[PDB]
Amino acid sequence: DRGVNTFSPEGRLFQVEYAIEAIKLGSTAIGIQTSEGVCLAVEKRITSPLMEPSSIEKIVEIDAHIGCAMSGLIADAKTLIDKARVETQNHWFTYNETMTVESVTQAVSNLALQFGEAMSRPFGVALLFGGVDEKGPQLFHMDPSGTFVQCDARAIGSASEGAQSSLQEVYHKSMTLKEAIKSSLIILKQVMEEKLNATNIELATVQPGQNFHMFTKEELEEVIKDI
Amino acid sequence: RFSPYVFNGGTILAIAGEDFAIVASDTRLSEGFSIHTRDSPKCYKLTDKTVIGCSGFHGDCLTLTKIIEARLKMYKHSNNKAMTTGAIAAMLSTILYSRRFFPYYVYNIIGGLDEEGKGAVYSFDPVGSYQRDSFKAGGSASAMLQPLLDNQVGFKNMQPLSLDRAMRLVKDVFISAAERDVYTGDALRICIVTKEGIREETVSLRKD
Amino acid sequence: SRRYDSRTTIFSPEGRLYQVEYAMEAIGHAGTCLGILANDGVLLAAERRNIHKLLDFSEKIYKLNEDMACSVAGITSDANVLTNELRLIAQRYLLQYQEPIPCEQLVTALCDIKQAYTQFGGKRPFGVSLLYIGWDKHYGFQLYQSDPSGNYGGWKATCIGNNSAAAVSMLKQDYKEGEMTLKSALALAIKVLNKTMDVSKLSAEKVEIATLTRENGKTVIRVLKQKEVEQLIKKHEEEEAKAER
Amino acid sequence: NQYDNDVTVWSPQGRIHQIEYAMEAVKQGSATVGLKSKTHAVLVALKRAQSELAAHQKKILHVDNHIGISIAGLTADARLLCNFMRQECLDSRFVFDRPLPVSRLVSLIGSKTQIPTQRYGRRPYGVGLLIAGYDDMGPHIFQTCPSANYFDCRAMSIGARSQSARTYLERHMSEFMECNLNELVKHGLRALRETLPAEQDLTTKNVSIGIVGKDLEFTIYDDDDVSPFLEGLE
Amino acid sequence: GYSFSLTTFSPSGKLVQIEYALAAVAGGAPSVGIKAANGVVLATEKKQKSILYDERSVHKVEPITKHIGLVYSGMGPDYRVLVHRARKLAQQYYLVYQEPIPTAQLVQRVASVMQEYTQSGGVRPFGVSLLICGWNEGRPYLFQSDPSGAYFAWKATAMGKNYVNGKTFLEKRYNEDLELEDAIHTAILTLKESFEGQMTEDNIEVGICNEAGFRRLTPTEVKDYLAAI
Amino acid sequence: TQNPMVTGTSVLGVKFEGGVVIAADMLGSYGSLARFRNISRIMRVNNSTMLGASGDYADFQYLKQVLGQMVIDEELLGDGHSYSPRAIHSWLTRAMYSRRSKMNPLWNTMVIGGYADGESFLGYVDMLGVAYEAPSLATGYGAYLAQPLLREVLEKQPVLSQTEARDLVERCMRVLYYRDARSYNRFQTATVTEKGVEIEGPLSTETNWDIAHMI
Amino acid sequence: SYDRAITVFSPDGHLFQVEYAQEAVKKGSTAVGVRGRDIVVLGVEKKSVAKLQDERTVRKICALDDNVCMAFAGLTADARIVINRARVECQSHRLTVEDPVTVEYITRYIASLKQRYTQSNGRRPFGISALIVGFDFDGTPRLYQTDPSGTYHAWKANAIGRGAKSVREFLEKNYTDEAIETDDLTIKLVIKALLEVVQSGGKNIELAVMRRDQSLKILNPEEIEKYVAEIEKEKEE
Amino acid sequence: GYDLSASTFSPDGRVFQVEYAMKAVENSSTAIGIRCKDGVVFGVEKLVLSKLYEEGSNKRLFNVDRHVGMAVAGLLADARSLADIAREEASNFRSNFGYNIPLKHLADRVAMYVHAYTLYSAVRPFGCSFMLGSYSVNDGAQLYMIDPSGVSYGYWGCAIGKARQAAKTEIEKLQMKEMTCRDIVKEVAKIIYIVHDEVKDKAFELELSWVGELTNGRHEIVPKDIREEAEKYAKESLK
Amino acid sequence: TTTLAFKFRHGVIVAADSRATAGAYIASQTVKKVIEINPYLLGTMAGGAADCSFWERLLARQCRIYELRNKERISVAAASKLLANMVYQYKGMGLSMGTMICGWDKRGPGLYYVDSEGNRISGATFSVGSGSVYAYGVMDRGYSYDLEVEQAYDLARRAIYQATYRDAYSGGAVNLYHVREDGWIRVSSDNVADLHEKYSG
Repeated sequence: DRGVNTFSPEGRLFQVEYAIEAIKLGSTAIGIQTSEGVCLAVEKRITSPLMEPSSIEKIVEIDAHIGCAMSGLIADAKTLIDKARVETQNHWFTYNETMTVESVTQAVSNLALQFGEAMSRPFGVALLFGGVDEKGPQLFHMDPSGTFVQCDARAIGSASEGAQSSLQEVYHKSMTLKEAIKSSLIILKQVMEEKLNATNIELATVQPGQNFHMFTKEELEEVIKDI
Repeated sequence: RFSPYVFNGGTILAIAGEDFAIVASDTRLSEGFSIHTRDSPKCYKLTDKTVIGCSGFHGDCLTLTKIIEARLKMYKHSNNKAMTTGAIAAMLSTILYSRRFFPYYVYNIIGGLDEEGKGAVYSFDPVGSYQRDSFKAGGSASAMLQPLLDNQVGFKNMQPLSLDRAMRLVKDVFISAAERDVYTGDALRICIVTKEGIREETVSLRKD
Repeated sequence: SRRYDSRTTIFSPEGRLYQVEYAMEAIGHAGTCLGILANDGVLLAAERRNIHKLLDFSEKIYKLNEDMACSVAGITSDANVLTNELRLIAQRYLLQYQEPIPCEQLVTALCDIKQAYTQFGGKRPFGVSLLYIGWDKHYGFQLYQSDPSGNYGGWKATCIGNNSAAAVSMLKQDYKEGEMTLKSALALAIKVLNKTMDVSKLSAEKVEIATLTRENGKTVIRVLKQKEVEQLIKKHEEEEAKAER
Repeated sequence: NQYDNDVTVWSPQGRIHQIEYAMEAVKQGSATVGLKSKTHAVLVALKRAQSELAAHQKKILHVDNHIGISIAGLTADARLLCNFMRQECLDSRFVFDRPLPVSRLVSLIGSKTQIPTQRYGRRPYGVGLLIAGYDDMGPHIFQTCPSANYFDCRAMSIGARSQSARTYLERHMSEFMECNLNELVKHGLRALRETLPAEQDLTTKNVSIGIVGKDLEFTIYDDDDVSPFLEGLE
Repeated sequence: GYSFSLTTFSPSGKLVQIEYALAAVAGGAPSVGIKAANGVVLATEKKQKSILYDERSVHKVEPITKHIGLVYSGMGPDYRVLVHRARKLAQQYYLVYQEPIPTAQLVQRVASVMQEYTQSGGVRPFGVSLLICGWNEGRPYLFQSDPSGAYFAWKATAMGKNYVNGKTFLEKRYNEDLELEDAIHTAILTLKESFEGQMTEDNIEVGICNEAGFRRLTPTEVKDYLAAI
Repeated sequence: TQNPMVTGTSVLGVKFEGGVVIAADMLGSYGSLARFRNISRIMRVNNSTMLGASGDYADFQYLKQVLGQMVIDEELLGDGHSYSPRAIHSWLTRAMYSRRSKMNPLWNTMVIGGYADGESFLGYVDMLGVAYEAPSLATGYGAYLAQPLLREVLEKQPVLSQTEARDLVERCMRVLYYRDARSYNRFQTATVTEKGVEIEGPLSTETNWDIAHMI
Repeated sequence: SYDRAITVFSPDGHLFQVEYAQEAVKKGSTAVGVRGRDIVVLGVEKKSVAKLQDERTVRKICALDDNVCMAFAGLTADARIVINRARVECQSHRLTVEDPVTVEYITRYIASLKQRYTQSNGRRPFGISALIVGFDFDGTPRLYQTDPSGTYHAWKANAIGRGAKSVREFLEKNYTDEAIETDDLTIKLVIKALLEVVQSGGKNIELAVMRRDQSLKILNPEEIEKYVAEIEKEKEE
Repeated sequence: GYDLSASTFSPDGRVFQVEYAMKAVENSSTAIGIRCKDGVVFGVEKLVLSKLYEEGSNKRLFNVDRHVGMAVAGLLADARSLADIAREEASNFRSNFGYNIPLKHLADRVAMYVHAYTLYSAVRPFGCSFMLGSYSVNDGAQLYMIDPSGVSYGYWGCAIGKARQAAKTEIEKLQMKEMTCRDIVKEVAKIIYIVHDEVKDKAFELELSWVGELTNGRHEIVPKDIREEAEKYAKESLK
Repeated sequence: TTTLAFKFRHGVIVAADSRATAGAYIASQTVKKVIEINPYLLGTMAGGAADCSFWERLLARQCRIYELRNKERISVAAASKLLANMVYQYKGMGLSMGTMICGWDKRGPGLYYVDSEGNRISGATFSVGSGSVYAYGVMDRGYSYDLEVEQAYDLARRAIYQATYRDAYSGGAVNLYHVREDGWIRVSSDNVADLHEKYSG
């Protein structure tokens, strides 16, 4: 038996490795960034027809211009989402302006390694932040180890490898938001086990000049009609 | 008993133009009926497009101006940008209210350029309440300087500002106020903030 | 130090909490205690495990209030702590509301303390099980039982301690619901105790009986004298000798 | 076997294994080079990307107008230490109203870092730092280890496969004190290039530069702004 | 300090550290307590390892108040801590009620203190067992307290080495009509059984409790009693 | 410190071509009693800094202790850095202000003199945290009696020499002795120059009582 | 205080204490909940019934408020704590907002409380699972289910406890639109779902019903016997 | 497993963690200190592990107080912690009792602080040894040595490190009770040069300091020219 | 200072002056005394300006957090209750503020009055400030629940003008706001020196 804060012989913390292992059991989320906006698409795992699909929410609104998609252990993401919302409101209260996506990501990521023997173990949830600020549309990725990066197209979850492989050929810098939505839906259809039917998926976009928006049913069938 | 405050005099003025701002003050430091110095300006450069002026109790002025600069550096390191004039005003309001039950005995004015390149002037009270104006005077001789600005800039009771006209108006109002206010006037310091940065100037007043 | 920590408050691979089963196994060795509810009162009967000849209110029956009494089984040193806590809870309720506490509220308030020890803290649980009797204006005569884990439930006739299962079976056979009086309840208690003890015949020195009854608008808690238990034993012996014929 | 799980256990040979594992954590980071002349101090960093669709991680940070650092190891620990350094510099400037000397900051860093390596249930900081600064005594290059020990260098390289850069620097130490800014930058770039595999080359995407000097605040050059320094190389 | 309990339940429901503490107690020096109609007598054996030891430097029989006395079997260092706490508790009771503490109340408080060390973090149970004597309401008392925290009221008891034979002796000889002098004779006779060597006034200790209070017999009186026997 | 108790009178300071000079008398008065007559109110901080304080004497001794220990500690490192006069001025301002806000002030007024890197420093710190700099300084009643004399000279001739500054100091001390009730005839001078800090005293002033005969 | 980390990650990224809490829940008595059109129904099977016990003291359907109630499965002592926390939260909400709670609000509070015990020092997870039913101010019936790990979902019909998989299989088939058109049909559906597991007929069933503006009502054994007899008469077809 | 915590006795009465800490000091480069008729002289050989480090890096001679000097061996971080502890003790004494702390008092206080770490399982013992030297006009010259166990002693000449025994053998021949600091400065450099092993430890640097009446009671680094004179004398003696 | 607010069939109407003084000296005449908490709530300031501004900013941030968490907008009664609970814990220290809170929600229009002493009362017609007693007269004589939109605008303007005519610390310009079901709008900002010729003739 060993403590929570022991290094491995090749210089890695065991608990972070185990949490990263736990990440790979969640549903697949895919985010794409274009000069017209950012799009987030996530899978739903309906285990029974007696469940209500609308009670599963995996894309939340951090703020009117920032949205988040999560995977891994879902119950742990609530604390991070609450902290992010509180920090954005505090920033607005003090400075009378909107926080940027990078600052929100830093504020959330500073909580990752604050555990010991207060938290007793790492979080084991992976997040994608999509936002629009003075620099334009931006997509950020943050993982349980406390490291965050900026991306052009990212896929997290159990089928991340094949999804990233497909995104490598699909993506180009001149994509339109509509093409991005189509490509993300095609990749999601490829990686899922069930059939994509406008009920077991969730999709959202953030565009300049308008707030965070969640696609309803009718738009979902309209877009899926082409696929 | 012990009194934690004294009054050290001083007058500050700000005028916002089409594409500039001007902040002016006097350089006399006094206490009671004595004169401490004749070379103590009251304008502090915050950023290459933002100036602040403080008057009142001197110790509070010094500590407040150090706190503001520390907070600006903290913000720049955390956010990778230089703070904006509106953000500076909104932060100063919270800083001032933090001491609600032992207030700062300071009068503050902020001048600079906004994000579209136009002049901005914000005025504060010792507790935190702030307001955006077009011109504002504070300190010992505010009551003497304000009606002149209302008459000449606002065109009150009568049947755009150039930079030169604003300069002449500022010099004239301080020359007139040096005649009648006890606490005001050894030299005049003027700071002009424009597209090219911040420029400074000095003028001589009465000495008695 | 992680080396010497014994990890009391953790789950087991089957979903069990081993310290609680070990405490319950400890309780199953203490003296037998029995409780019976009647129409006009309620009674507790306990086995005296102190039988040395050189030994000098009651040994295992405690008074918590004006209206309640309890008896314990298990480890006495923890029973003292729990009894001292029950008295303080009752006094706090009376101070706040200027009325006596109901029975179920008292039982719940103690069981919360018992459960808190089993869920966190790193310490061991209490190894005692209690029987409570009392009177209440909302519900009348009542009888409750508690466990080391914090579980309680009301009953009409129950037994805890050594040989509990045989006593429970005998109670199921012989208890008549809605037709019991104190006089018949005492005889039933004597019969069950005689059939449970590991002695050829019962003796007045090995048992203590307490009765709670309500006379003249006041509750009376009375510990029976030895010369009454002797008469009860003689009556039971005569009835048993004339039972088969 | 049983001497390697805690930071408060001595091995029979008089060693602490958790400190050695924290050392091993630093050796897996990307390379970083630091060197100085009579007038300037320079940090050169090589950045890494997880994939072609991900941006390269930052490795040069602002600590104060005359102090900058470069990182190798765990990122979150680096952020924690950087915030501690920024707070110390702000406190010094508030109380005494003058820049904090670099050596007095390094002493504070070591004092802070030594405490975890002595108490039960705590871990060493698994990050290594290169610190470039300038004060009244000229340029300074400092190097920090997870074991709370620090060194004052003429030139130094840390990270994975950093022995080649160290050999190059040891060969070319003599010219550094006389070189100007441009040649010092090119020397650092050559030393950093000595660590790359033979099939990979330097580019504006994966190279970051940080410079501090006598009349120059700490500046960072990234992306297209490093093009003038790469021009004329080789 | 360790915040976890060092005493835990065994798979058969036993608390084993308590059994080990009683194992420690059963290897201590003998003690005898006898309650008579006029008072209580406590006796203990005080053999010492050498002649260089000062026989009068430390005592086993100690007064708690003017009317309560203690003896022990087990470890001396723990006995000292318990004696200190008992004295402090008696003084607190006197400060509150302006009345000497009854024997049963003191035994209850001391037993509570001894039980606190069985369910607390990072400590071991006391390795001593105590005999308490007192006089209240015109009658005497005699109590015993165990390392677990359970106390009993006795008439005659023996403890320490070979205490089963001592209990048999007391059972066959004790009578409720004894005076205090017959009680002292019986106590010294019980200590005589299973004694090593020749006993004098310097290697036994006796204390008595009656209407006047608690007092420890001087060696001259012990010499007189030994000569009488 | 709600009450001052034993107090000092006034400190004088003036800057010249290559350094600074400070002067103060040698008396500690308890009310109106003139109780201790050989006390020193001038300190040498380090090889380029000197300090002179008026007001409560217990507080001055306490600040002597704190400042001396701080200088010794910072000197032990041996790294080649030392505190300048401005660092001492700023630290004193912070300490005084921080103690003002707790409603427990230090009853003092201090004059810091120094000479470093070819530039001379003369600074003034007050009880409430009011701090500033000037070519000449005087605290207490010297603010009314001696300050006009120093400023009259400094307006005509902005830059003095060492002997002129010295003579100006004795003239101001003589006027203060004539017209101040809590003064004394023995004073002490400290001079900071490129060589270091040099303390000279006790000195005395020659007086004139001719007017007593026209009464 | 005791600050040991009780629950931690394992290789392959599992939390073993939470899994063992799941195992503890899977040994309780079965609880079934059905959401109708104007009625919500809860049903529990009594694991052991004795003639010497009072039923009022061992009820497993509690009332959190005038419009929200819940049933649980697992360790009883833990539920007795969670229920008394939720009651205080409901009263605090009604005080501060001047409005009765929503079913989602209270289930969210309970889920957050249960998740906060799997990431703290010196604590073990709650070994209970919950079904929460109610009506909102607009008249919409609500059914929610809460997990010892801290996750909650909305359902049309559900079952927890031992043998929950078989009851879920039954409900997947027998839950239709026509089977919930009236209160009697919904109650019969709940009873039939419970009958797949319970022994000795309706003697081991506790049933509770809530409507749009009425409080919780416990059905007496005679009504249960009447319904069971009707269900058995329907077998004659 | 009797050697895993500092609060366990071995079945034969030993505390193994303190011995394992001593083994850390035993693998360090030697430092010696000699007390003479009118002062104390410290001398250290500092190993250079690369040519990139500047001269004067990783100094092992500290100034604890105006009249006190310190020389360490072992882990350098622990030594730099103990130096700060000693600085605080001396500062507190001066600000409380009004005069410089005597060396025998500072040594005892630091020794008790060090010993406080060898009793509990929640902390580990220090892995450093050190020497404290002082000179007072009233108390003469004084030299003290402190141990990871916490034991403090007074010496006439001492050596700590890997080459301790050979250095002590060389020091015992000096007859240092009748000669001044100037001779001792050469003799310490000589002893350091002969106890060094250049075929395994390739390169090293000599660091010297003294406290005495020639410094008027201040602890100082040896002036340069004297250092090169001593180095030349030692090298020509070694030849 | 004088601010008034009344509730009628088509919603809520809020009116305020603009002068702020410090003693007998008029600091400014361009103060904005109707604080815009949200696109769906309105508040006023009377007494201390700093206290009103600070505590209503705190209220705005709490309302936004509530809306984010619960996916529904806060109501007027709940917002007033929050504001009342945040100022009761500084009771006796020296705060001075009195505010109307105006909105529209599921129960129709809403108008609450909260002040620092502790009062929190719902109503159909309120006026606060120094010159409120001058506005009660005109407003009471003219108010009815079946007013038209233009008639309500006219009533509010006339009440504020009559208040500033006889009060010395009240003056400047009249700022008017209308709270409807789909948010609030800004109606007008009329100078008193022009209302004088409009009304007198």
